[PDB]
Amino acid sequence: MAWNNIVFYSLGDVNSYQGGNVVITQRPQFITSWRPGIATVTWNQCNGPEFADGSWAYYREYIAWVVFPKKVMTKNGYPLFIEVHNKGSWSEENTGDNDSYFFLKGYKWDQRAFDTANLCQKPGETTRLTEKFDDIIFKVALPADLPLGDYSVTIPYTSGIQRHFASYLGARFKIPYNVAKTLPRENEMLFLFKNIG
Ligand SMILES: COc1ccc(O[C@@H]2O[C@H](CO)[C@H](O[C@H]3O[C@H](CO)[C@H](O)[C@H](O)[C@H]3O)[C@H](O)[C@H]2O)cc1
Repeated sequence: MAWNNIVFYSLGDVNSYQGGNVVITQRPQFITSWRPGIATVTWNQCNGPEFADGSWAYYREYIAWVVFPKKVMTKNGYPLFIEVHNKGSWSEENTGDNDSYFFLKGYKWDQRAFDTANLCQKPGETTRLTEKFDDIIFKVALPADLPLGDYSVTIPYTSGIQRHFASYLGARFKIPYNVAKTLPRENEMLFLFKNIG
């Protein structure tokens, strides 16, 4: 019987961007950099073997994801609008979604392999991801009615790699956008600024 195992390895690190003194007519800008490191399984869908013992062939399809909010609320209830300025080589998909950007990079497909492998790691299991992907540059638009004062806004987002192992050549699977949208947002960028006059 044909099988497909798909596992999402999630990266999770914290960083900050200090925007300094800002006026509502200006657009602060920050860069989201892909940070190789320890990833945690946060989702899977499997109906195949859990381990490949090196004696039989399977096929690999890997797709990196970044799911980033289009709007983030301040603690006092004002929207900050996140706008993509430079997506690099990323594929920007499902553009009609009102709440989140979906950036994908499918970099391996239809690759036959016999290497021993953990084909269906469980949520909570970890592994090192050494792959590097392109930066994404964002700009922020502040609402003109934003009250003056100090702002600290946590911008949570998801980044990670979907690994799909299959028993057959030509296998394709993309995590549904409605599932990707709700994957845990384990990365955080803390955006600090002061709205002045
Ligand atoms: C055998 O003929 C092929 C024609 C075109 C192909 O396209 C490649 O498919 C890959 C499948 O994993 C991968 O596409 C995935 O990722 C894209 C984002 O980078 C996008 O989301 C696609 O919808 C997704 O399927 C490569 O990027 C394509 O160039 C493969 C074989």
